[PDB]
This record gives sequence, structure tokens and C-alpha cells, in this order.
Amino acid sequence: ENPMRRIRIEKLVLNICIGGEGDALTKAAKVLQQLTDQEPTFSKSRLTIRGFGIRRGQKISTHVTVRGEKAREIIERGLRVKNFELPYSCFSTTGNFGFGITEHIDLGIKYDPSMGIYGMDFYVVLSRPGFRVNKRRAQQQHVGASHKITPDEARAWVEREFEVVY
Amino acid sequence: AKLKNHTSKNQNRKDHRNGIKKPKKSAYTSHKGMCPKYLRNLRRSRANDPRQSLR
Amino acid sequence: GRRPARCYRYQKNKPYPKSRFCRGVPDPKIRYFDLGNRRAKVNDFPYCFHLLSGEKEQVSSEALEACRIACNKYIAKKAGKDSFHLRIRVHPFHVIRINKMGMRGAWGKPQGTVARVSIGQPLLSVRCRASAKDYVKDALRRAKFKIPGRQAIVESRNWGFTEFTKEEYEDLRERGELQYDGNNAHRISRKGPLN
Amino acid sequence: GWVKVQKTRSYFKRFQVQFRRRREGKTDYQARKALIIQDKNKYATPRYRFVVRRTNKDIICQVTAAELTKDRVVCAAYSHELPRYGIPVGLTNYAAAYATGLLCGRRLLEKLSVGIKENALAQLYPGLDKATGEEYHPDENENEEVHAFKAFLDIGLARASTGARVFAAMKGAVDAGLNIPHSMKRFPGYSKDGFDSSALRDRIMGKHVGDYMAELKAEDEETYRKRFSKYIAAKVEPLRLEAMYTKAHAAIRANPQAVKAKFEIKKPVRQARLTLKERKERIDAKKLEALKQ
Amino acid sequence: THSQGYRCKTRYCFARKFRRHGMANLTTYNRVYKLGQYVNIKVNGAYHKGMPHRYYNGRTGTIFNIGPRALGVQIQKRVRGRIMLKRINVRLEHVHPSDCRKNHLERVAANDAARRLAKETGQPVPCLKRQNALPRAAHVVSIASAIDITPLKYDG
RNA sequence: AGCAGAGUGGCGCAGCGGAAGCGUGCUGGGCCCUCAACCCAGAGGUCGAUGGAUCGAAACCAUCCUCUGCUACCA
RNA sequence: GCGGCGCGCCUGCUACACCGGACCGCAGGCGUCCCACGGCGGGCUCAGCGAGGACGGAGACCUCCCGCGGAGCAGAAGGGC
RNA sequence: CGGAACGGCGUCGGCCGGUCCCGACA
RNA sequence: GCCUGCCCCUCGCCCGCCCCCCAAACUCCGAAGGGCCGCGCCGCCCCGCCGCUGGCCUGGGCGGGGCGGGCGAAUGCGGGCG
RNA sequence: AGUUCGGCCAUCCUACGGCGGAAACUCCUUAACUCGUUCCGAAUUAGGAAGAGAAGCGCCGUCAGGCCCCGCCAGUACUGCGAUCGGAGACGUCGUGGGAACACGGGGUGCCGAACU
Repeated sequence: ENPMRRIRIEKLVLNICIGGEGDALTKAAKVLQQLTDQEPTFSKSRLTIRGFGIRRGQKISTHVTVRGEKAREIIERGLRVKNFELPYSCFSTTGNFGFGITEHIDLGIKYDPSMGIYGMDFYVVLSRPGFRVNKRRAQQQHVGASHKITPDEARAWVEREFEVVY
Repeated sequence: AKLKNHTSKNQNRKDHRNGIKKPKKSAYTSHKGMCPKYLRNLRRSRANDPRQSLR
Repeated sequence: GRRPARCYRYQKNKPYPKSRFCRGVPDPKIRYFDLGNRRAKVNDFPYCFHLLSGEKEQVSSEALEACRIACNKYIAKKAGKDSFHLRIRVHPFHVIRINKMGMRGAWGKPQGTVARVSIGQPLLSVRCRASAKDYVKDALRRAKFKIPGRQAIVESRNWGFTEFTKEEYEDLRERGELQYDGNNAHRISRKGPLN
Repeated sequence: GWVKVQKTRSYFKRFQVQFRRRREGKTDYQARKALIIQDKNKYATPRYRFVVRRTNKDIICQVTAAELTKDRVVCAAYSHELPRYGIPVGLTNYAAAYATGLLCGRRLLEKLSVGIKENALAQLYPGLDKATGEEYHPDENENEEVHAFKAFLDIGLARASTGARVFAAMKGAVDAGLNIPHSMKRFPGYSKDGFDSSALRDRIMGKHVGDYMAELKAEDEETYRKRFSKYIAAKVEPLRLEAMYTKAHAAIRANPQAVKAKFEIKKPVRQARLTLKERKERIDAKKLEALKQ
Repeated sequence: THSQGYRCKTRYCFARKFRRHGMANLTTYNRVYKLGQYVNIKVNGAYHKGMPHRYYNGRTGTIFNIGPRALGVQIQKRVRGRIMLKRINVRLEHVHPSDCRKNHLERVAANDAARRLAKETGQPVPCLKRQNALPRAAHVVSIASAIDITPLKYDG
């Protein structure tokens, strides 16, 4: 029951893979910025594929990493769009989980013709105090199996914090 | 037309006929390729006191 | 027509396999090496007979195919396909070359494939039950005529294809120190995680 | 669903463990080779590096020369000793860094000149008596007969940043009288045009800590108590911050000599490794439990 | 050979060992070197500057020059019937100290130590010359339990 | 010997990393006073087999079978 | 002769564990490309498993996790990292 | 008695078993 | 089984354990066999010299003087140079 | 005991399950500054001290994997040197010297200095 065993959201990543249009990607950046109050980053394409209509190095996506209150405030709005219903399978082996919503209108953004509907995938990463051991530059060592979040431990904390039904 | 391209037979015998000659003794002590600075210091050091042949 | 074969009887060249360097090798004639009831348990098929090789020679895939067909039919006709499991131990990995017809640019293009063998190397081995035990020696003698040089058929002390001799296998099976793995079996191996 | 194991016996057989201190994450070998290398024409004359290391609650400053099988520490100073010199709290702050750097330099320069008693180190290179945050080089200003002890900064896995605590400790050592090569770019007050002495002095003499302490007192008193509970306990005021450091820099200069601090060695409970028969006893019994089922 | 570039036939020579890839242990730079010292040259593949040729691998030599970042070594190459001293400049990584004279150096000191006692306690001096094994000696050995051994019958 | 191309509906001949395609035969349906044309449907394929190669191959690649064109240095 | 170019050079092999070894021997390259694909400092981790997350599948993006290099480093090949 | 795979109740010498005074339908 | 149902069986596909036979241009291992080098001059104290080296009184070279010493594998054989 | 800098760089590694912290180390705790982020106080930089053994860490376990050592493998496989040795050859012997490897069986599972508390 150590306070250091408490599970907290590490962060929320909201990615919008529009494709090779370019025009839509800037508009998605604007939608992301209004939700998070921080500049989004653009992700280049690794290879080129005609089926996706993308050439290598074309900016093809937009993402933001939000931590703190802004993280769970945004996550709650996304969960409301799915009526607090989660797939159960959505929990990863490492204890993270994701939503994925179609449309930006539901998150409370106001529809405008300049930015058309842009769905995004919400990924929530679940941490605990002491996971810095794997991310520090000096003396980086892997977290212990005990302190790593089991998939079951993730489901239990999200059911307490968000009342979700699987 | 075609003749032998290469042979090594007898070449070792020819080498050992009077050979396996060691490489001088001056070569083992020569100052070729030595550090230009160390050699300057040696000259200055041996140019003072009994070693000095400066007159 | 595949040449006389006295041309490629001895291992006179360093092993030349099919590789990135050796391309266009004609496919080996023998593709079926496990024949008979190749799925029978280790406790079935107790006796073994081995055709050994008395020479360090190269046998051709054509020869290896001709022998397996001859040996399989005799023991299947005399007894049953179910009675025995015949393994052609040698596989054709060397790729023989032919210089088509002077000595300029003589490097030959692949003509086929041969199996490099040695002295005492089993070439054909049969695991058999009692119904076919007598017939196996005759069947491997039929195969001896398709193989170049002198070969010998001998009965094997080792149970089936395992390394346990029939005496070791019987004792271990009685004390439950033998774990079955299918065609073959191994010792109980007391090591590793206890769980 | 049926995965292939990444760590097979092959991966464990072909694996080459890195150097113990690189596996630990404590040592950057590429950086240390450069500091360690001396021309072979200079033979075994000792080369010295100034290691400055910041823990969560400490600033460890050491001058070490690398022998063949070990590293010999010529002189060490730790911020833990600053209370003796009059710095009660803020022992991991920029001001503490400078103090530990001055202590390291003064402790070493005295330790070099202990019995010479003629023209040696501490008398020859007294350093900046007043801790102004001005560029000072003990070397270059004057180096004849006796020369300034020369050391090179080892920052370890710490990032080199403007106003970094590792740079401040080096400034303290230079101010003690140690030749540490520096350019002042990564120092508060560097402008492409030229250094502003006051900006370095302000961080060296507290300032930003004191300003924050007074800002919290001015507005959030509850936060003020939480942020600076030890400072309030030690009765360290925000205006008085510069003065305590000024007295401490005199205290470190006057008596830099190390005084051994006593402690007691207590081992923890420490469990015992079992004997082979003890291991065999457990194994045979564990198998018997499986037999009993 | 139809191609003879600087690093030909060096596939297994200049390759690193099984688990010994990576940077050099810092002792290679730290080890002190003196003029006239015996040095064994073993090329390390990772470091590419100052690399001795594959011929110089495996050759003991003496340090003619101790210079910044580099040791000059005199090794004797037998070209035809003449052995020639070749002076090579090798960087620290591809040179190592040699124990060639260590047995002589050990013997010189041991010979003096016995001699020092011969000057003082126990004045007679033991022979201080290496003897090449010598032809055994006499001795009585108890046959007592001697196992009678017979050639064993052929199995196969 | 060795060299190139192909092998796909019954006949042809395309395709060529995501179907099998068009003509003919081949019936049917139109079309007219009837017939010829013509139009439009319907159907037709181990794509010569095999192995590889792929999420997937008629295709691409190896092996092989078959055809079909090219072939021997005066002294 | 025709046809090739071991006619200058390079990698692995032939080559028989120092070095040296022959062939119109084997499997291949070179005659260029880059003011950045260079120098240097900092930071970083690669290819991927596996599990997740609107469209989204074989396939693009985003996460953790474990990752001795299984990636990359202009082009042959072998080392090297 | 250049020479092979293969044959030989030619003749001496082995190796490993069975039937053997329980004398090898009575 | 039945509107259907993946409500389900059977091999392939993945994963593990085995197992037959391999490599001039594969190697974790690794011979025989070769290669290079050493096998006489030490140790001790003191003293000089250097644009060299360095926090230094540090070295590192190059010499000199004392103080004790001692020729320290086998075999054969005088070597070198123009 | 524990830290900082080291030496050789797995007997030191990896997985999992335990145990223990007085101090130390760490996690931790906040951005007024200083610096920082293809976005992000994640890292990093500054400033702390409300917490904590939960991890990292230090010990201990496991018929664990790997790694280390020693047997055995095996005088085997190969091979140096002699053979008017055998064999049609292929290859093999015999004198005379060297001598592996894979498995397999057992046992292990970091140590060394400088400073400091």
C-alpha cells in the first residue's frame, strides 16, 4: 500500500494520421492545438506507398503529448464520446490503454468548414512513481516486474477514476 | 606460346646459400624517423659538460 | 546422359554445394528420405539393420533414388508399408560439374548432385518389427547393387534409430527413465527447472 | 499468440556485457579516454581531472589522477561539510557548488604547500580574495617557476548547460587558484558581446533563491513554508542570503583543511548463502512434495 | 592473389574476438612505454588509424620512438636472404608490452639472490645455469599392486 | 551439344503481383414480309507442370517437360 | 583467329592457420558520387518482436515494452561500429 | 599372372549361433 | 449438428522439443604444424647536462664517478664487409 | 555497511521470486529564476525536502538459462616425420612424435584500489 505504488496517467498522445493531403494536416494541427494549448508535432512518412498515397518524408500525421490535469480532462471528454465504454481487450501488456474516436466535434470543438471532421486515436500511458529509472540519462536500469503495471492493475485504476464499464 | 607464370622452388635455398644476413648494427641505433623534438633536446643535452665536443 | 558415373566416383574436389555462387543446379532426383511407417513409436519397430559404405566415394542422386525404390518395394511387398521405416541417411549436397564439348574456360556448368560418403557411414537404415525382420537383409542387399563399390548390411544393437542399445533401452523403459519423443526417444534428463 | 523468445540461449551466448561502470550507467568511457590521454612523450607524469558530481542532496568535488589499476583522489570536498563553514541549507544550490569548488581548490593548494614553506602554491596563487563573478585565470596571468595546478573538468553524464551547477564548482576552483581551462559561455552573464560580471555574482551569492523565498513570502505563505521548510527552520532570511555566503567564502579560504568526521559502520541484517547440501536438501524435498501430490 | 590492397586476406586476422568487440580498455592508453622496450604488435580491427599491415601482426619489436599518440617500433622482416629492420609507427591500440625478456629478467635477479647468499650464509654457490631436463635417475618403486593389462579383444 | 522464345477457352492470341480478356467456334435472344447481314447475351481456362516467392504469382523466380527458330575452327 | 580482358587496381575465396604463392580458376567490383553524404560538439537509439490505439487491412501513423545490432554508415565484398 | 563390380560345394584357416547319447510319424 | 453459428473437426500456418544429413567463398571451438622475439650484464649510492617535460623538488633521455659482484641452456663452429 | 572516481571487463550477465535500509544512494517534490523539448519539466535544467522502500539499489533464492572451471570424451578425430608397409584403386596401417572438438558429468557464480561518511 506504498504511496509510491500509486498508478498515475503518465501522458496522453493524440495522433491524427490524415494521409498525404498536407492541407488537412495543418487543419488537424489547429484542432489539436485548441484541445491541448501546446504546439503539435508533424510526423514524416518512413517509406512511400501508393495505396496510402504518401511519399517518403511527406508530413503525414500530427501528435501531441499532454501530461497533468490537461491529460485527464481531455481523456474524460473522449471517454464521454464512447459513454465510458471500453473494449477490455484495449488494455496492453504494459498496462497502457487507448480509445480512438471518429470526429473532433464530440470533444466539444465547434464544427467549422475550414477544419472538417478529424478523428484521432487517444493513447493513455499508465505510470507509477519510480518509472524514471528507465528514462534517466545516468544509471538507467529497467523497472522491476513488481513495479511495472499489470494489464489487470490498469483496468482496476481506470474503473475507479473514470467508472468505465468493459 | 605459354611458359611458366611463377615458381618458388630453389628460391629459399638461394636465399640461405650465404644469406639470413642480420641488418647492420648502425641501423638499430639510427635517428631516422625519431621525434624531431627529442633529437634537438639530445643535441642540446650532449652539447654541455664532458660529452660536449664543442670547443 | 548423366555420363558413365565412374567419372564422379571419388571425392576429388572440395565440397561444392548449392549456394549464392552455385546457381542453376539441376534438382536432386531423390526427394523422399523418410519412407515406410515413418510415424511409428519408438517402442514399436525394435530391430534395426544398416547398409554401411566401405569406400570414401560420391554416390549420385540417381543411384540413391534407384536404391530407395528397390528397397521399399521388396519389404512392402514381402511384409507391409506399416512394418518398417526406411531412412536414406545420405543427402545429395555436392553439385558435380560437366565441361560440355577445349581446356580454356573449362569451368563446368552443374550436371547433377552426389552424396559424399565415408568408410562405415550408414547410407540406408531400416527400423523394423518382427514380421519384416527377416526380409530387411534381403531388401538392403537389393539396394547394394544400385550403389557403387562394396557395402555391408549389418544388424544393429541400438534399439530402432535411437542411440540406446536394445539392452539399455529395455532396462531404462522398465525403470521409467525413458521419455518418448515419437519415432525416437531420449533419457529423462534430470536437469533444468524442477517445475 | 505463439511468440518466439527474443532472449534465447544463443542471445545469451553471443551477448557481450559492457564495462561494469557503463552497464551501471556511471561512466562515459569515450569522454574519459579523452580526459585520461596524455602524450607518451610526457610519460607517467600525473594528469589531474576535476570531477564534480551532483547527487540528490550533495555536490561532490574531487581532483583525481588515473593510475594503471585505480584512480587516486588528490583532494575531495563535499557540500555536506558546508554547515561547518556557515552555509546551513541550500547545500545542492549554485552557491553551494561555488563554495565546494573553492573548498576543493583551497584544500588542495594548502595540501600541496604543507611543508614546502618557501614560494609554494597557496602563497603563490592566493586566488580571488573577493568572490566577484569575473573571469579569472590563475594560468596566463602569471606562471613562472611554480605553475598553477592544472586540472580539466569531468562533468560525467551531466548536460553542459548555461548556468549549470558543475560550471559553478569549476568557477570556485579557478577562484581558489586552480588552472581549469574555461571559456565562460556556459556561465550566467555571457552575452555574445561580453560577460556581465554581476549576473554570475548574483547566482554565486544566492539572489534567485532569496528572490523566490521573498516572492512566496510576499504571496503564498503556505507554499513558502512547504518550499523552504528547512530554510525557515534554520532562520535563513532572504536578504541575508548573500551575507552568509560571503562569510562562508572567507571561512573556506581561512581554514580549508579537512577534519575527519566520525561515524559508525553498521551492516544491515544480510541473509546467508546456503550450502550445496542445503540446496540439495530443498531440491530432494521439493521433488518428494511433487511425488506425494 | 589477384588483389593486394593494404588490408587483403585480413578477414580473420583483423576481426575482433567472440565477446571482445568494442572500445579499448583504457589501460592500453594508460600503460607507460619506455625507449628500447620489447613490444608485441597485435592489430585491433576497431581502431583504423596507425594500423600496422597484416605482416606486422605477431611480430615482437623495440620502441625506437615514443611520440605524441604513437610508438615507433623496429621489427626485423626477412625479405629474400636479407633480414631488414623496418621502422613502423603504430598507434597505442595496436601495440602491447612483451614478456619476451621477462624470463631472462626473472633469472638475472634469482641468480643474484642465490649469489648474494653465497657471499654471506652458505658460501658455496648452486649451479645457476638452466639444465635441459637431464636423463631421470634411479629410485625403487613398489610394484605391490600392479594391474595386469592385456590387449582387449576387437569389438565393432 | 549449348542459344532465344513461348506454352492461357475447342481454335487462336492478349494479359503480366489484386480479372482471366477479345475474335472465332457456340447456342440462344433480338431483326425483318422472310432471308442475309448485323446487334446483343450465355458459357468455355490444372494459364505446360512442380517447388520457392509472397497477405496474395497466369504473371516473378529456380527445376523440369514439350515444341519452335540459331549452331560448328582454313591449316 | 573470333570472342573475352587478372593489359592499372580492389573484396571474399583458391591458398594447404606467419609471410609468399599459379591459371582465358571461383563469386563479384573500380574509372565515379557527396560543400554535404565533410569537420566538430551535444543529444539520441537502430532493425524489429510482442501487446495495444478513428478510418487502417500485408502494408504508412502513434504508444509503451523488451531489444549485442538481427539496422544504418553512396556503390563490390569482407571486416568495423 | 594390368584390372573392377560381381560370382566359386577349389582348398586350407577363422568368427558367431542352432541340432546335438532328450543318439540329430515312428 | 443448422436460417445460420467459427455452436466445430481435420490436416497445413505459427511456436516449442526433437531428429537425418551438410558448406572452398559459414564459425562458438580448434590441432598437428609453423612464424616473430628473448636466453648477460646486473643491482646500489652519488654527480652533471638539456629551448625537452610539468603543480612541483616532475620526469625522460644523455653521460660520469664510486660500491659490491659475475660470465649464468645444449650442440657444433672464427666472424663481418666491400 | 554505503557513496564518488576507477582497474580487468559476465564466476560480474539475464529472467523470475524473496528480503533490507540508521546513514548513504535513489525514487521523490516544485518551476520565481537558469536552462530545456521535432510537441511534451518525459528527459533535461534550476529550486527544494512533503513523503518512500514500491522500484533502481544491496543481499538471498531457483534439479533456472548463460558464463567460469575441472573431469570425461579420447590417445579418439586429425596430423608432423620415416616405411621396396598393405590395397587394383579409394583409402588404410606400422614405427616415430604431437594431439583436439561437440556433447556429457560434476562444481562454482565478481574481485581489486584511492578518497569520504
